[PDB]
Amino acid sequence: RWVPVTVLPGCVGCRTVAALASWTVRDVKERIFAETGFPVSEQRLWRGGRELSDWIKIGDLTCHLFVNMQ
Repeated sequence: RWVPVTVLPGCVGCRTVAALASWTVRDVKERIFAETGFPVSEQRLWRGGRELSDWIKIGDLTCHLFVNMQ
């Protein structure tokens, strides 16, 4: 059985947030903005090589969630 293993060379500036399943992607962005001052409008969340639309619920994605902000 296959298990894809992503190795992070260190994890500087990595941030972990406590989402509920009922949150959406836009919800995460808002949470990120509230904590870093990094504008929601400029955030692009990606998960395994695909960008995540604002309206996707987080619970629909799952279990530790990893999203890349590119």
